[PDB]
This record gives sequence, structure tokens and C-alpha cells, in this order.
Amino acid sequence: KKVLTLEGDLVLGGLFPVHQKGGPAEDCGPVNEHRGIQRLEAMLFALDRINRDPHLLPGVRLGAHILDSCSKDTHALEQALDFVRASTAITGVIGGSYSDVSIQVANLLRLFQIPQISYASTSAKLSDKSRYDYFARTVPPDFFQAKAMAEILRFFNWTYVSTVASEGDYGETGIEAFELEARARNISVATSEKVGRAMSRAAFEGVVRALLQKPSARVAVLFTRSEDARELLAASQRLNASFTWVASDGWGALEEVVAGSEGAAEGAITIELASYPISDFASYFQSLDPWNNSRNPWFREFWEQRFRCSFRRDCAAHSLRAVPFEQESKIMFVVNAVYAMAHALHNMHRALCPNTTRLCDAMRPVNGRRLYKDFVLNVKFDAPFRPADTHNEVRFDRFGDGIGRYNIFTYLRAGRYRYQKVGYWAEGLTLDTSLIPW
Amino acid sequence: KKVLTLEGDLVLGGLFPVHQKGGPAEDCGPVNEHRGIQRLEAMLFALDRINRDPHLLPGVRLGAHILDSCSKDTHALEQALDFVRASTAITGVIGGSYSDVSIQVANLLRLFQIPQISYASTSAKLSDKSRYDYFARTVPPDFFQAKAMAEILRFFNWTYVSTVASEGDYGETGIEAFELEARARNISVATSEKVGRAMSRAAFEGVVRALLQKPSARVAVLFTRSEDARELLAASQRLNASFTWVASDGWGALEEVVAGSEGAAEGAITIELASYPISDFASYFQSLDPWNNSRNPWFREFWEQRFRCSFRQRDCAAHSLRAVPFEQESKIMFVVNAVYAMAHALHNMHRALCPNTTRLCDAMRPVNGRRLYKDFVLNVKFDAPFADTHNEVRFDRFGDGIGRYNIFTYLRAGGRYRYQKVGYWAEGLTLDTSLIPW
Ligand SMILES: *[C@@H]1O[C@H](CO)[C@@H](O)[C@H](O)[C@H]1NC(C)=O
Ligand SMILES: *[C@@H]1O[C@H](CO)[C@@H](O)[C@H](O)[C@H]1NC(C)=O
Ligand SMILES: *[C@@H]1O[C@H](CO)[C@@H](O)[C@H](O)[C@H]1NC(C)=O
Ligand SMILES: *[C@@H]1O[C@H](CO)[C@@H](O)[C@H](O)[C@H]1NC(C)=O
Ligand SMILES: N[C@@H](CCC(=O)O)C(=O)O
Ligand SMILES: N[C@@H](CCC(=O)O)C(=O)O
Ligand SMILES: [Cl-]
Ligand SMILES: [Cl-]
Ligand code: NA
Ligand code: NA
Repeated sequence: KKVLTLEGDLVLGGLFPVHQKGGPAEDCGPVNEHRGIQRLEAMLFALDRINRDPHLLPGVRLGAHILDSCSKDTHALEQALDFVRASTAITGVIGGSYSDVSIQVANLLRLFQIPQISYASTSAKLSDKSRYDYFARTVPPDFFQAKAMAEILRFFNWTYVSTVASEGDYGETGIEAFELEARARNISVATSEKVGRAMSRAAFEGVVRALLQKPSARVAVLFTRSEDARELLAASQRLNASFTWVASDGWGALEEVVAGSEGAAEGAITIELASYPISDFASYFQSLDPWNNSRNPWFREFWEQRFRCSFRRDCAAHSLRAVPFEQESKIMFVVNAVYAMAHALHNMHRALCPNTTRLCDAMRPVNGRRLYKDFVLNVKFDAPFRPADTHNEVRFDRFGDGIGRYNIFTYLRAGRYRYQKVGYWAEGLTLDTSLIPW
Repeated sequence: KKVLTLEGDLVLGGLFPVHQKGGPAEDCGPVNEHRGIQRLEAMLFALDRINRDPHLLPGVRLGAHILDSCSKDTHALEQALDFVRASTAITGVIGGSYSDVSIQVANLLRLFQIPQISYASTSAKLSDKSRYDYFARTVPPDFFQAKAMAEILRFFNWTYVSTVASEGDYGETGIEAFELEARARNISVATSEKVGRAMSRAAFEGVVRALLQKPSARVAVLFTRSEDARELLAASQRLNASFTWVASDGWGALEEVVAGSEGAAEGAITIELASYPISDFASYFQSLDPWNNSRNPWFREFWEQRFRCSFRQRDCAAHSLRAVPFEQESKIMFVVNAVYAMAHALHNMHRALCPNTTRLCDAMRPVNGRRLYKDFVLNVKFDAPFADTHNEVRFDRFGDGIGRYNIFTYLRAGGRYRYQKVGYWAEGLTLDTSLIPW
């Protein structure tokens, strides 16, 4: 229903799982605090900074037309019609998160030559430029995540494993790639399970029971969406079932996956893409207020849900400074996707509009084929808001993908349950066995 | 670039793979004589009959707007925008052939609530009405075909087999369903191979080689697209490899698959949806003439290919479709039935919305797609044109057809090679050891 509109000379599209998947009839569910709100706000932060930047499109304002995917490819695609209907023109799209969402959206935007930059979609299917010719991403393909996951097993001599894959382009392509890597290291698969789009608590229990039918396969490798990783952990908890979980970025370092199921989750090894916190973001975010942030139509809902109050009194009294703030793992890539589009446009403007700083005729409208092929693919700049002791640059390969760098974690009970970095993967596995309590 | 347009009070969209997929350079390849031209002609034959049927839309003429998918979902989608650009009006769409084409097209037509009836897409994925809520088919899902294939292996006691699947929604979903059915019948897979969308002749040879590495498994189960089955057989020929093929409807009883590779194909068991010849279609098709077939934009191109002639060279008139042999394409019955299904739906809607006239009343200008699909398309029940007994045209709760398959064996007699109907599957396997020569 709602849309976040911000005005400008060039309008950037945006797609975020602001809401979780709806019920059996509802299309949209509850607010996604981390991968929704924080991620969307990060696009707003980035845009704000680009529009105050004398070196980045100094005479061209970048607007936004941001949509909620509701963590659902079908909802996202009905919403995405807004990007293509003027065929107010959309110059390029930032998103989405889920691969199923970015794939559906890419099939649509290529028809209208609209460049797309995802900040979290890691499915390897997206590397195919015969199919997704207008898509690029600031994250790498799962090509590399799979290989890392297999090297992790091979390191601890975990040679008889089970797999759980969410149905679709992320889960299915993720685990297949994992299996080929595992075979090559003499790792055999006991059983392979799939998780449907619509599964009951009972259905999930049946998956856990299916994994328990192979008592020798204590290690379970997941290439699952967050919600499926959550639901599977919750079923393990309800059945006092014990597995050593090795999981992909879907689960990653999210506290909402493990909440309520800490016991079942304890001892898990998870992977998240390597990133850094961006100070200026935490300041921007924690300073948001429901009276000052009206441009975000989903902020009021988040505020009510976070503080368990209603404006319809004293809800306004709360502060995001008063509460603990943990920055989402992929915030970096959100900010980098927007800057990649902004630098692409600025470079296009430098080549096409030399006599002015305003949008010339050559950019009324912007040719998407030229934009993607000649400028988006060719950006190369220092990551903005990166810490002074870090040397990250934003660029894409020939196929529009980012560079394969991951962090590796363990979920342990310290007596709070926390995520602990125990290593990394960067064209080879590195891990400190001292940090893992087994 | 071309489109078949016919005038009517109501315009039915069409989607056929008139061309094969392009090469490394091109988008479209050579003409598809059987599953392209013949299937398309069957829609035209069907529209003509309905347009002179005194008991089926006697006052509403059905026109057409037929498109070439080029055996490729990206191309098909670029073409399918023609169907949705009204927001001339397209009432419903007939097609496509390939599952990947039908799925993508459905992902678009649902957004504009356009009913779609496929005559050949068998992917079990298309049974999901939470995703493909405007899709129906005159064919059953591959859930039944995979069961039939597994049952054949079981009967002949073929415990150790290999699998070859095509990349996509047909190959991948179908072979995963056979894999389920093989497990449950104590049948084990030696190796699972996958064929890509753009493989080469040397790459096809490597799949054959990968299969040969496991010499205990001489039986290869295929869930492949015709072009892949053709290419894979050619490589088995070239490398003098010997396998017992068990193929799905993709191969079916197509002579183009086995042409020039007959030796490598001997003994092969194939599945194909049970269908009957339509003599009137045969006569009609054989009567077609480069000079009387102006309404089909691709027919002059089909003639030059089929008869290796050229209209510029004035050497095409010499040939006839009457002087050459005529094998009806196995799924012609489902093309006709799909067209009629939509006609009956529109007729039934007319009875309800225009009671005082045979002409299109205002209550059906425009036709409401939601109502057409939900209240009329899913509810049709009529005897299939061309025995009025109890073999009818109707859709199940998931908008699918009835699981009836003929089983064939490729053999030689009195070179010369043929497909021999050695059995069937219609709620259980019913083959015959007498007709199989081994
Ligand atoms: C895995 O096995 C090798 C070889 O037997 C051994 O050297 C290594 O220490 C083992 N790794 C772990 C983490 O147990
Ligand atoms: C949970 O499982 C472990 C291992 O089988 C067992 O020692 C423990 O008592 C179980 N607890 C319950 C309540 O089932
Ligand atoms: C399969 O094996 C069973 C049991 O050994 C046997 O009765 C049956 O005839 C065999 N089928 C064929 C086709 O040889
Ligand atoms: C093909 O292989 C068979 C069995 O080894 C053999 O009889 C036949 O002569 C071979 N043909 C060629 C051309 O190598
Ligand atoms: N990388 C996951 C998305 C997980 C995330 O949103 O961070 C995917 O490709 O669907
Ligand atoms: N069953 C195949 C179509 C093959 C045919 O067109 O005959 C599919 O779903 O892609
Ligand atoms: Cl998303
Ligand atoms: Cl098609
Ligand atoms: Na600026
Ligand atoms: Na009629």
C-alpha cells in the first residue's frame, strides 16, 4: 500500500523487506527491524549525504521511490510495477534483499532497461548476464560462500553431514554448489531436506525428525532464509533435538533467528559477509524520532513495535539513543549500492553533460543500457564512511558481482548468548580453534 | 520481431516456440517445424472451427495475437509485454510450450490478471495457485510422469541408474520428483548430470564421459528439453557410447531428437502424454500453401527451411505438404483443447453476463480476468472436440489436466527405425513384455 517518495532530478528506486511475510491470507506480516527498517534508513542516510556532496552530482538531486517487498517475490513484483509504469521515470533500482525478489524484479526491469543494484542478493543465478543483463550487486556470489562452508567442514573432519535448503534460487543453488565442493573433499551427505514457502510448525518438526533418522549425521548444513532458519531452530527446541549447525548468511549473525531457541542454536557456526560499522549511520539512526522522521511511512509502525507503545500517549518520550543499537551486517552494502549508482550517474554526467552541472539533453532521459554497460560496471571508488584503518573499494567484475569476503561466527553462551567471530574466508579459510568452545 | 494478428470481438493471445533458441550470437535460431509451426497452426485451425461453430460464441468472433517465444523465456517475456500494454485488449493467453517460458509469462500476466492456458507446460511448480493464480493447463503435472518413469525402472529391475536433467523448471523439478520416486522403489542413482541453457557439442561429450565413469549404470533417465536430448544422443553417437535411455515427454516420440543418432537411441523407453490424431487437422495442415497462408508471418520462412528452397530463386512452388509424409505432433490435441477451454469459458461467461443477446454486451466490455479465470475457466466441462463419451476437458483444483501417458520403445524392424507403443500409465503402469524386444 504505502510508498516512500522523495523528490529529485533523477529518482532512484528502492526495495526492502520492510515487513516480514504475511499470514495465510495477509500479504504483509510484522515489521522487520534489522533487515527492513535499518536497511531502508541506510538508503535514506546515503541519499542525504550524496545530496550534500559537492563532489557527487553537485547540481543533480537524487530522489527515491522506495517499496516494501514484504519478504515475498509476488508482493515485490506487484509493487515493482511502480518502477516501470512511466513507460515519474526511475533511473535505477537499489535492491532487493531476498534473491527470489531480486530475480523477479530483474526479469521485469530488463524489459525497460533499468539498471539494478542489490545490496544482499547472493544467489549465483544472478551472475548470468544472458538472463540478468541489467543487474549488479555489491555482495558476492554464493559460489564462494558454498566453498567456504565446505572448507569449514573439511577442517573439523565433518565428513558425514545433512543439508537443509530453503526452496528457491538462494537455498537450492546455494546447497547444490555446497554439495559439489563437499564431494571434492570426500564429505558425504546423509540426507537433504527442502523447506517450502508455506510450512507449518508440524511440517518443520517433520524435517527435524527426518534429520534425526540419520543419528550419525549430527552436523546440519543450512542454506536457508532467516525465517526458515528460525522455524527450524524453534522446532529443534520443541523436540529437544541436537545438531551442530553450519549455516549461510540467511541466518548469519541475526539475533531474531536464535531468540527463543538459544539452547537448540548453541554451538552453531554461521557466515556473514565481512563488513564494518559506519559511525555516521549509528548517529543518524539513533537520532531518528517519530516526529522528525515522517518521510519514512513505516517508521511509526516500527516505533510502536520497538517500544511496545502507541501514539493514540507517551510513545514520543522514547529514544533510540536510550536503547542498545546493533548495526545490521549488510548496512555497508546498502550505502555502497547507492554510492555505486550515484558515482555511475556522476561519471555519466561528466562524459555526456560537460557544459553544465544540471541534467543535459543527453540525460533527459538517462539511457539505462549506456548507464549500466558503460558506467555502473566501471565505477571504482573508496567505500564512503569506511573506518580510517580500512581500505575497501567499491567495484564490480565483468558480471556485476562484488568480492568474496566473509566472517565466520559461533553462537555461544558467554551468561548471555552471543555471536563470536572465530575466523574469515578470503580466497582461503582462516580460523582460530581457540575461540570455539569445542 | 514478427506477430500473427487476426481480428475479432475478443482477442486471444498466443505463445509458441516458432523458433529454436539462438546461437552464441543470435536470439532466435532455426524454425521449429513440429512443436512450433504445427502447434501454432493447430491454434488457427481451432479458432477457425470455433468461429464457424453455431453452438459456441455464435455472435462473438475470436481473433488472435500470436507471439514467438524463440524457445527462450527472456525473449518470450519481451514479446509478452504486447499482452499487457493495454494498461488492443487481450482476453486470455494460450501457451507457452516450455515450463520456464510459461512460468515467467505467468509471473507477468498475473499482475494484469490475464488468464493463461498452457497446452504443453508440465512443471509441477505450475500447480501452486498461491504463485500462479491465473494459470491453467490442458496437461497434467510431471508429478505423474516421474512416478510412471520410476515404475518402469522397478518393473525391469533397474536398481542402478544415472540421471540427466535440463537446467530449468522442467528438468530440475521433474528429476528431483523422479529421484523421490526412485528412493521409494529401492532404485539408486549412480550420477546426476545437469545440462545448461547454452552448452556446446564438446561440453555435451563431457556429460557422456561423466556418465561412462560409472559403467555399472548403463541406464540413463532423462528429464530433458528436446534440444538437449537431441544433442546428448549425438555425443553418445560420436563417442560410440551405449546407454539404455528412459526419457520424459521432452524427448517423447519426436523424430528430430533421434534423427541421425538412431543407433545410439536403440532400445530407449520414452514417455508422452496420451493423445489422438485429428484427421481434420491433418487435412488442413497438408493443405497449407506459401501463397494462401499470408495470415501466418513465419510460414514462408518455414517453407524455405522445410523444402531447402528460396522464394527469391523461384524454386519453392515445386513442393507440397500433400506430397510429403505427415506425422501429427503429439500435443496438437492439447493446443485445440486449450483454445476451446477458453472459448467455452467465454461462452459460459456470455450466457451469464449477456442473457438477451448473442453479441458482446456492455457487461463484458472489458472482460474481467479474475472472474473469467476463477468463475469460468476453472469450471469448464465439455467433451473434447474430435468422442462425446466421458473423456472431457476440465481442470482439477490446481487447474491441471488428467495424468494419462503412452509408453514407447525405440526399435528397428525390416534400419528402419520406429517408436513402438509398448504400454501406458493411467493411474498405474500397464506395459507389455511382448512388444519390447529385450
Ligand atoms: C583432521 O584430521 C587430520 C588428519 O587425521 C588431523 O591432522 C587434524 O588435526 C584433524 N582436525 C581436527 C580439527 O580435528
Ligand atoms: C534432551 O536430550 C538429552 C540427550 O538425549 C537428554 O540427556 C536430556 O535429558 C533431554 N531432556 C529432555 C527434557 O528430554
Ligand atoms: C524382477 O524381479 C522379480 C523378482 O526377482 C521377478 O519376479 C520379475 O520377473 C523381474 N522382472 C523382469 C522384467 O525380469
Ligand atoms: C562401438 O563399440 C562397439 C562395442 O565396443 C563395437 O562393436 C563397435 O565396432 C564400435 N564402433 C566403433 C566405430 O568404434
Ligand atoms: N543473501 C540472501 C539474503 C539474506 C540477507 O537479506 O541478508 C539472498 O540472496 O536471498
Ligand atoms: N513438458 C515440456 C514441454 C515439451 C513439449 O513442448 O512437448 C515442458 O513443460 O517444458
Ligand atoms: Cl527483499
Ligand atoms: Cl514456448
Ligand atoms: Na550533491
Ligand atoms: Na463461434
